[PDB]
Amino acid sequence: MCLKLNLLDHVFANPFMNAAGVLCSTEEDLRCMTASSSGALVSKSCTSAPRDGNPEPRYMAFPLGSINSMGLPNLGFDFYLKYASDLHDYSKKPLFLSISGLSVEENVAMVRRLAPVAQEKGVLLELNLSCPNVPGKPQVAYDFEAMRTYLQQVSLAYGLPFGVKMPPYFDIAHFDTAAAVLNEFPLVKFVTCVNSVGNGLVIDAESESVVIKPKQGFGGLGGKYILPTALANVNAFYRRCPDKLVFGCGGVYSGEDAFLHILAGASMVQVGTALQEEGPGIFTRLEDELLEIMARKGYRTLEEFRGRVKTIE
Amino acid sequence: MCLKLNLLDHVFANPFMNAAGVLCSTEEDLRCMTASSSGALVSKSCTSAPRDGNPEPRYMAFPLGSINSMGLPNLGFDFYLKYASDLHDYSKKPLFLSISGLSVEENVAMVRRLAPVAQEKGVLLELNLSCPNVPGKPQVAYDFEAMRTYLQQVSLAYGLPFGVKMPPYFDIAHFDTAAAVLNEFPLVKFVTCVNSVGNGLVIDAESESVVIKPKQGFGGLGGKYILPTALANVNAFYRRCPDKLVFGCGGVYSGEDAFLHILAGASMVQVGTALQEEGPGIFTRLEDELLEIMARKGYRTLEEFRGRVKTIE
Ligand SMILES: Cc1cc2nc3c(=O)[nH]c(=O)nc-3n(C[C@H](O)[C@H](O)[C@H](O)COP(=O)(O)O)c2cc1C
Ligand SMILES: Cc1cc2nc3c(=O)[nH]c(=O)nc-3n(C[C@H](O)[C@H](O)[C@H](O)COP(=O)(O)O)c2cc1C
Ligand SMILES: COCOc1cc2ccccc2cc1CCc1c(C(=O)O)[nH]c(=O)[nH]c1=O
Ligand SMILES: COCOc1cc2ccccc2cc1CCc1c(C(=O)O)[nH]c(=O)[nH]c1=O
Repeated sequence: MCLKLNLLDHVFANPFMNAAGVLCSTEEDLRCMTASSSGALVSKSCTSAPRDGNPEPRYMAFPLGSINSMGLPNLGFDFYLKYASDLHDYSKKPLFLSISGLSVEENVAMVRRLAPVAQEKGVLLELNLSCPNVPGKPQVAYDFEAMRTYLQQVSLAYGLPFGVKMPPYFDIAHFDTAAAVLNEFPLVKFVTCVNSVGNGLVIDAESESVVIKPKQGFGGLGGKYILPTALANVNAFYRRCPDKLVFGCGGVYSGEDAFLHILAGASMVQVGTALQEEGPGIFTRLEDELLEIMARKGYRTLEEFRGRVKTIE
Repeated sequence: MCLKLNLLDHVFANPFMNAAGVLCSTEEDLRCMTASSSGALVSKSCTSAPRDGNPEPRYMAFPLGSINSMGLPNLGFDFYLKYASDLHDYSKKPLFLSISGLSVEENVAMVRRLAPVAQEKGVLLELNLSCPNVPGKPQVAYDFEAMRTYLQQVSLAYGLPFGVKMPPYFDIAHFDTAAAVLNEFPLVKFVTCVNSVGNGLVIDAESESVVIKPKQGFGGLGGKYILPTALANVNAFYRRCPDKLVFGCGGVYSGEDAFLHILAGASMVQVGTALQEEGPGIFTRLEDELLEIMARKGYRTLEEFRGRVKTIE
């Protein structure tokens, strides 16, 4: 009985990894995720220049999840490139590097310089499409013409297999359109579903106040609020993108939640809010939990049930 | 202390009502909501002809909420009109009628016939914009040119004050666009935020199966999953539509949840999932709990705190 996977020409002890933005910003964080029993890690989404991000408080969590408007704080691309090229021990586990440029030009600039390190060291690019572009325009992946533009330029500029991080969608015609766009690009070998549920608003009854400072309290939602939405996106893309891998992300607190993601079609399973809250010991719990479920059901490997969610008659 | 209010030229004992679709489809349902402690009721969204709806199972509920793909089962427009015209006791509470035609032409033919009963009896129109139009393309409220057409044609055909039931949005540019469309229509006097969170997927770990039969298990989410999304939509529209009222719908299980919707800006508060699960006794509990939070805070009226959610710095 085993959780091992091999994909994108890499071998993974198990399917768990942090979600981008959680426990991945500093060298300390990245060493910690490397020391964990995660099967991989992803570095904090970066921009060309380092960023302080938004004023605090900018993340808060609660029993059913989290809200954030961090504002892409990060050490800058040069830092994460260096971590990939000189500091990361790939004998431990593979490394994804998330990039989240604020324009298509910024992303092109970073991927041209990532390419030789990716070729040589085997670092895997996760391009964040759930990302602002022009203010007053929708985020990139809710603007299908900008999304096409971004994947065209990055495919050209990078020339290597990469993956994309997607916002949730809530309409079947949007699933149909978004997957068609992704399927235009052979180099997009994996699709991570999902980024947070956009522009939620948490209000504290006692103080009569929003809980985060930026954007009048509006921010992205993660955690238990978003699991069914995350499962639907994973399955929607799994069913529409047969030639690509789908990584699952949203509401994983338990091996049973990871189990559902994998039945929906997930290959890797990312952990954001639950990992922020519980810390990296979560990965041993999740592995034990999923293995216990597999044993009860008589499944010996992930491929025996990946994508095998049943529908009704 | 009593929670009485007046709006749209009608008097309400309190700000609670059922959400459209819940406990509102048959004459029995409607009479049951009328006998409840609710401030108002809305009928099931209707089409010109009666509809059986989608295959069962089509609704399921769980600790954190519900998923449904009911498929607009209803007794048809002639039935709801006759309930509004001959059967409802307006001395008991106001009545809203929800219209959800599958084309713009369907909605115009229904509102033309509704207008004289509205004039004569005071029944209030809630137009459902979270409704498909054409297969292959997005639901109406996610296609702003089609939304504008529906509002233009309906305002012309109906010619009296009405309201709109909106899907959640998740992107600020989309709030800006949707609210500017609605503000083009002086007759749209209320906006109900929000309809269910579209196309989630619930999977049962034991059976490895989705839980509703239609659409391969995909359906709208309500309940606790959706409260911060509903609060964000209530507030976003409240800030953008100073000349309209905003009705809150989504994730109300408690008087505290109703408190948060009103702080966000809600005038009326609709109850779907919680009502489906608890039954119409819920309205007494909600009233008592809201009154209790008001007492503890020293609020004497809803108006003292409606829309008064505090931001940080
Ligand atoms: C504090 C915080 C920071 C995040 N930063 C990023 C980021 O930089 N890039 C990114 O793609 N997603 C980011 N996310 C999104 C998560 O990676 C994830 O998609 C979302 O939280 C849903 O997963 P969850 O339900 O496990 O939290 C962030 C989430 C949180 C809570
Ligand atoms: C079983 C079911 C049937 C529904 N039918 C309708 C409908 O006919 N029209 C409508 O505008 N919304 C309909 N809804 C949406 C609710 O009115 C409401 O917007 C949604 O459930 C979110 O509220 P809640 O969190 O309190 O459930 C329905 C919801 C449920 C659960
Ligand atoms: C459009 O989705 C929100 O994500 C962002 C919001 C930003 C707001 C101001 C400046 C930069 C922003 C960057 C992002 C993308 C980074 C990101 C963040 C974040 O850094 O705020 N939080 C998430 O939940 N997901 C993300 O993908
Ligand atoms: C736009 O998707 C949610 O609403 C509907 C979905 C339907 C699917 C197939 C056929 C008709 C549909 C009609 C609607 C509108 C009625 C409705 C329903 C419903 O009757 O399925 N459920 C909701 O949660 N909200 C609604 O507004």
